[PDB]
Amino acid sequence: ADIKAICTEAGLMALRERRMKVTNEDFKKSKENVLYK
Amino acid sequence: YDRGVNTFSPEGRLFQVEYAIEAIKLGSTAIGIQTSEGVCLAVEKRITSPLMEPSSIEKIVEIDAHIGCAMSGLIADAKTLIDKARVETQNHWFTYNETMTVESVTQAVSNLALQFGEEDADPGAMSRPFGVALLFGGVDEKGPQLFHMDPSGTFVQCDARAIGSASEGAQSSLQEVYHKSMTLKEAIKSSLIILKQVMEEKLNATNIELATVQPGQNFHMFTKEELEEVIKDI
Amino acid sequence: SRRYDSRTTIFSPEGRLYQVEYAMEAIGHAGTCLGILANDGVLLAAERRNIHKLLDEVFFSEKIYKLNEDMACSVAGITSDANVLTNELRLIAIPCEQLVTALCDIKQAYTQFGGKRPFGVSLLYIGWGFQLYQSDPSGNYGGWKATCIGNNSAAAVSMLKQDYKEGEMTLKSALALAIKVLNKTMDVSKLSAEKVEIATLTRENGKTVIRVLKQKEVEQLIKKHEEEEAKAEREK
Amino acid sequence: NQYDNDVTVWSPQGRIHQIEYAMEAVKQGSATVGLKSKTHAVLVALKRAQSELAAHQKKILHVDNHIGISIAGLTADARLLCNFMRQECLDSRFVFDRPLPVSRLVSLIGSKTQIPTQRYGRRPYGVGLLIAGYDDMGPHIFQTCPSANYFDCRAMSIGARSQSARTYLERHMSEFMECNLNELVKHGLRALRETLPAEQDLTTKNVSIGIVGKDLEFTIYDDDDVSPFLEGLEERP
Amino acid sequence: TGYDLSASTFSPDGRVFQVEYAMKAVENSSTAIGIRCKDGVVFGVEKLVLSKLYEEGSNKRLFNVDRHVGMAVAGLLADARSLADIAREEASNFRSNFGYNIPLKHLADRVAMYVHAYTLYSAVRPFGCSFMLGSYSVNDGAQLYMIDPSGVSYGYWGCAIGKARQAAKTEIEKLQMKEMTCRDIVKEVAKIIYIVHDEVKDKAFELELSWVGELTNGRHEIVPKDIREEAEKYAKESLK
Amino acid sequence: GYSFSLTTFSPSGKLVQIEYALAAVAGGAPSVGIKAANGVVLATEKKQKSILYDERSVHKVEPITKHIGLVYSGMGPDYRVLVHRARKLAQQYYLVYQEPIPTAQLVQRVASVMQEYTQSGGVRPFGVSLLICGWNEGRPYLFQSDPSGAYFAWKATAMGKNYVNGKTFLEKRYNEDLELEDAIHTAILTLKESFEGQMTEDNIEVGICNEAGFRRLTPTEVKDYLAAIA
Amino acid sequence: SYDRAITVFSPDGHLFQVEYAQEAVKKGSTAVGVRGRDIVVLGVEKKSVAKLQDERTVRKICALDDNVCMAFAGLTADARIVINRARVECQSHRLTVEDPVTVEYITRYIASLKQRYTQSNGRRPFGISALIVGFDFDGTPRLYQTDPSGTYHAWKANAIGRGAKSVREFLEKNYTDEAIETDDLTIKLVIKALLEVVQSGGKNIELAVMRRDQSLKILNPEEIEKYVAEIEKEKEENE
Amino acid sequence: LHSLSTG
Amino acid sequence: GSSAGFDRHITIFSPEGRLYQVEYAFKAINQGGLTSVAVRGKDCAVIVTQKKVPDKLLDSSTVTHLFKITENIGCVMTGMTADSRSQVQRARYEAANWKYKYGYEIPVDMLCKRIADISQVYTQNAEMRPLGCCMILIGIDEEQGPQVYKCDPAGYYCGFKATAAGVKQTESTSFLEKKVKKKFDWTFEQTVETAITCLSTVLSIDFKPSEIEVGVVTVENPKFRILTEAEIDAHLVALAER
Repeated sequence: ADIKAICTEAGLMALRERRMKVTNEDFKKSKENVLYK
Repeated sequence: YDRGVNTFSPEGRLFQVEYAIEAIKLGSTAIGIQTSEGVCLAVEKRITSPLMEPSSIEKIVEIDAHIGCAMSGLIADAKTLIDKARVETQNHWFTYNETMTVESVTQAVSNLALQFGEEDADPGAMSRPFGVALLFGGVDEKGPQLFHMDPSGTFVQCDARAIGSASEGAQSSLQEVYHKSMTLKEAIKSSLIILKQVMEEKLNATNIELATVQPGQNFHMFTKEELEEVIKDI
Repeated sequence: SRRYDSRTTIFSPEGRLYQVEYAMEAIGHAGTCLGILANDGVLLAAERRNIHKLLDEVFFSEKIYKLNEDMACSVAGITSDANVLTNELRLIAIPCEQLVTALCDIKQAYTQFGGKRPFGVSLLYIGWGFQLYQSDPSGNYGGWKATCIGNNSAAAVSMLKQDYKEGEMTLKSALALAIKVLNKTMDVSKLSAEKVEIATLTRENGKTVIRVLKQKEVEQLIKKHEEEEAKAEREK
Repeated sequence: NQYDNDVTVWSPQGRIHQIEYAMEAVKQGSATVGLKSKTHAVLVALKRAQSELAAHQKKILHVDNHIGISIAGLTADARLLCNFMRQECLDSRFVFDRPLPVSRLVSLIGSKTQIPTQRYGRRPYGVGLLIAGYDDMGPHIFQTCPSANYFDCRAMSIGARSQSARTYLERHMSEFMECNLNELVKHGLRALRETLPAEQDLTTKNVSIGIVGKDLEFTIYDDDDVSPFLEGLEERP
Repeated sequence: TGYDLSASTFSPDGRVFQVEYAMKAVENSSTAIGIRCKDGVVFGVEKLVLSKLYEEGSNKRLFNVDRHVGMAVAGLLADARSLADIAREEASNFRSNFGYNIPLKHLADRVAMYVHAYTLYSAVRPFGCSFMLGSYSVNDGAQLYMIDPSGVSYGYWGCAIGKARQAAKTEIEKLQMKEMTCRDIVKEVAKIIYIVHDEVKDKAFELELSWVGELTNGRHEIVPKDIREEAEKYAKESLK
Repeated sequence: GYSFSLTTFSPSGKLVQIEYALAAVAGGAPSVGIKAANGVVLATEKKQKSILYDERSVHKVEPITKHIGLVYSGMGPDYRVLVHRARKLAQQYYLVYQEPIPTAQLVQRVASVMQEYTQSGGVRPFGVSLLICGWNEGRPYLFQSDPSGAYFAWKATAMGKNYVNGKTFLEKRYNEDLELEDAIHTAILTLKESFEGQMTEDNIEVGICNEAGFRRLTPTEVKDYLAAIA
Repeated sequence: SYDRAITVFSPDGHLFQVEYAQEAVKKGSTAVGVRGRDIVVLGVEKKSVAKLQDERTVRKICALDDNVCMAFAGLTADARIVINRARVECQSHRLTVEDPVTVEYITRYIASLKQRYTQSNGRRPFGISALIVGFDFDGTPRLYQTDPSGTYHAWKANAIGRGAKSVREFLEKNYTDEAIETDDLTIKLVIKALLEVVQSGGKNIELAVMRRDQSLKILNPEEIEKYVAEIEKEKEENE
Repeated sequence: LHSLSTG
Repeated sequence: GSSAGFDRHITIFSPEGRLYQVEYAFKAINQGGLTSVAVRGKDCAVIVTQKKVPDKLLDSSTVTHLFKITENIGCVMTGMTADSRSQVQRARYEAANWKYKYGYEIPVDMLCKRIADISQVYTQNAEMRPLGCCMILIGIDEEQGPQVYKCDPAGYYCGFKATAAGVKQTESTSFLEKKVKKKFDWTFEQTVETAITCLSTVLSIDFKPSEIEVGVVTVENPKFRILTEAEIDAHLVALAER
């Protein structure tokens, strides 16, 4: 579930920047989003 | 839980004592036979892996030069009883210059059982009964003698007693094959036969322990060659 | 008696010690505490939760205590249990690992027998070479280069894992890292000096110096960090 | 089921259920009968064997030169009580150079067995005793209960199916005083027979007889020595 | 409900239910009465025989806690004997320390406090016996106190403890105890014990009689067998 | 006595019994401690439910040494026990060092005792919060020790019933330049805000610590300070 | 003093606290011990290796004496107490008998202490299982395993922890006289058994050996990497 | 101490 | 009235911060069914309590809730009789220990301070229950004069101009508050009559000189004495004639 949430949130960050290619920065923000806070 | 260790059931049973008695049925099968030629103790090692060294599975213990013990159930619990037997013995020798009676050793070990409690107890007092059953076998003024002890502290002399997981079937076979006037070799062979038909594994000179206490001679643990000599028949 | 006994020092059916886990949960709600090791010193940066405007400032430090002439410690969890553990730490005190081992032996003994609740306190030890240690209520301790306990400890540990260049740090770089991590862990977007507590242990003239940074120095560190972050923003 | 888990919990009916549960342990034990005459006090115990390849559990224990007991219930608790009573009898000899009176010994054991019945975490002694002794007051038969309450009985019987023996003792209690030792032992054996099933019978293996008298030390008779007492009595109807 | 499992727990109505259950244990036993007359105190006990096998004198509910004090118990006989030994040791300590026989008021106040010590903690249970201490001396006079499982010691002229306590008290109230002597009070105690006895219910009782008064020089002794039999005959005749 | 802890960690990592002791504290009579530039003032609502109670028989503000005093909010008997403990610890410190115990040291020892009662077997935490005022090194000291055994250094604080609004009042009415008399005025105002009815010289108790030491104000001085209010 | 029977018999006849301690052991890191001809090897899976963790302090292999060392699995804090008690008794036995302790003796003391903690009032059982290797005074290598119950056994090779079952299954198949001909082959067998459970590889293996008339030697990460490279090379030629 | 308790 | 766990079975805090066991101990005071009233005057203190003798079999000389703790200090107990005797014995022991250790008679305030300190432990430790009794001590002090101190199961204690305990504690407290509001330093006879009138009016009994016990302490003779039935009858007749 954590991995799927990481992927979904990284895709959401890519969507925020109007991108179709998910970058490593998107996944980095995803980890601090779903796992923390 | 809510119940204490020293609690009586409505039927008059000490709850923890019965629960410790139920622990023996998970232990390995031991068979002791008393005959005019001596006392034969046998036990199954129940090896759980080829890597485990059989020689480290010590389930028949030299209590003294004239007394041995075979334990079944929680072997770790039996260490305290064995140590008390081996210390209580040589204390009779220290004060009276004589070896203890097998009955006296068994009684001294029995007094340890039921010496457990929660409140109003010494800091070194135990918290639960000893979940082990002991088979003392020795030679004294009364000749060879075999005594059975259970976690309730009830020790009783037995002509041929089987404890452990297969206590029921092994006891039935002992009743079928035991007669009072038989040799020690016959006793050893019969005990090995009864063990072989109740082991989960196949009987060999490595997964069983055999010991004998004969009049005149001392306590003797059977070696691999001696075990193979009697196993080669059955 | 048996009815009212909660049986703190027992095993759960899964093999866990529920009281120890609950004490760790309690520490998870405590103030954020950071420990960073460098080549010339160690530092402890604890988030100050006693930030009320009417709280008098008389103590040398709030969560950072001095155990001996060579060691300092910081606590996260129940503050009174922390006081008990620190007093026992001073009584026991010596090499850092030996002191941590003794205190952890006491903490473990509290989780094995006695029936009392465990000490719901996690400790970060800094001492002199330079070494940083972390101890849990279970009595399980471990050495670290950079570590965090308390609130948002996981995020701080991840940030250190990503940013802590092993071996190549002085005290200045370690302090900058401490401010950078504490900025993200704490919810305050500014992180004023009055809500943090930094103490550095360094070897000077063959003696151990444990000094809590003055509020002016902490403000300077925060200003430098925010200026560096603004410089990074200049790139975007 | 909330008032029975401890010995310090009074049930709303004014009863301590743990004490009654300990008392049931005596009823689980094998039957034994203790009866006295003008000059003798004898105990007849029906030993039980767990299996036919095991010896019959001893029930009669020698406590002192003039006092001997028959146990029913937990054998380890019986051994503890017997050790306590042996120590008390020995201390009486060491102090006053006189035998401990049976009435004055049963009082000590009833006071000792009462302490566990009032303290938290303790349990009553799961053993019932039939004490036969002789002193200057004559023969004595006492019955000691796990409830720490003891009775000075003309002829008592405790254990499994012991009430049939109680009925026999009540029927023939009138002739216990004037009968000699052999008739007293035969009365005890006949009372013990009532506790057996129809097909079972008194044998040397499962009968133990403890006798104390005016000029006779307390002696325990077993399989070989029980035959001079067993052969006299006739087969029951 | 859990409010009665320990003596250290108060009920929401402020009552210790363990003590009350111990009192019910006393109320389940046979009736023992005691009457303080002009020149002494007389104790009578309706000691039932549960079987014919018990000898004449077994389960003696009349104790001698001192040479001048007698104790009549009702309830758990094991707890009764424990409290009798406690009172015996209290009197022995009083004699060994102060040098004279313990006054009945002080013995009652001490044994009652020992009893009360068992009504506060969950580590022990309240005593399940209630007992009357009776004594006589030329100086203090005839005294009779009753102590219940709670530890309440009260002086009495005529008291009764057991399952027929109320009927025994009703019969006792008819007596002019403050004027008559022990030799009549024994007969009246026998009459009351026989009256309150229930033959259709638990039957075959034995009358245990004792007294302490000036006719015994302030010594508690069992009533002599001749006087006891005369009182028994009078009690049997009073029943018509 | 029981040997097992009666205070344990809840699954949410909370010492629940300590929170309940704090709830008992928050139901006690209001208490206000204000640290002025030249001293400390401890005020409390010593209001009785009837005139039959002797107001001067028992005092909520009690001295510990010649320079240290306590005022509680919570349960009276627990505060009396902690008062005896604090006095005994002060005597031990004086006997060892031949010097009156510093306020901070006494607060630390008392808080250690209160913590011991949160971990020891068969006991409940003290249901009191202690406001401790003292004078050391020519400087005033005010501390608050909660049931958990945690001590805080307060410039001005309020405990007991309506303590949150008392704290908010103290934020808007306290400055570090306050004098002792103005501190007494502010403490009396803080009590008055949470007070119901009228404050007489007998239904409140005020004590002050300065260079001269700690002393509980007599009812006449409280009467003058109260007439200053109106 | 707290006197409560923590370990009591279940109605089934089991000591449930002992079983829970064994479960806590089963939640520990995999420790593998192999008794060779002239060497005894102990390899412990390092669970997770954080780059900020001082690997010196977190060590599951500790030398009880100059000739005895053990690797545990279970609660680290309990294991520390057991190791300290064993070291103190090793020094006491050396003082008394004037001889280094045998592996049997220290194993028996550790097991007896564990059993005492499974049968004492107010004490929960130790939640650690130990693999104690060493050399006797006659040069015989010895490997022993103790469990929280207090029962110990001698093993040719054994494994404890979460991956204990699979690693023991592998060792039952690949422990042969040929596989322990040399020290290198014994260490390779240990590393293979650990690689059966360890996922990343040689990074999560802390391996320490002990040779006859020598002290415990901790293998550096480069040595373990070289051994893993050797095993990987040997894998190809067998395909 | 005594004076403090008594007053 | 929330609960969580064993907060109603042992002296531990409830969710709202209440010790229910202590409150139940307070309710235990009314189990005896007796009410005691103590009144303090200008130079005397008086304790009065109803004595109930249900049957003539009871020796009325022994039914006394008035206990002489010391020569100069008396007390009246309300609640469980056994706990009352325990508290009385403990108070006597503490008074004797104070006299031995310090050389002078124990002050009345300090006696109940020590007793309340003893009873506070019962409300903190869970292995014992609080005593279900209330002590009212009266005594003449060297300087403060008459002193009356109620002393409750919780370890609370306070001085009183006039207090009451038992079933009718609140009604008697209201009556005594109304009497005190008139602000009269009553003489000895006035204090005795006020206490007797309080008990009688609250209970509506119209006492006889066999249904109440009166114990007084006065400055002229600072000793505790229990009034005889004739002395009580004198006050009863004086009250009746007015």
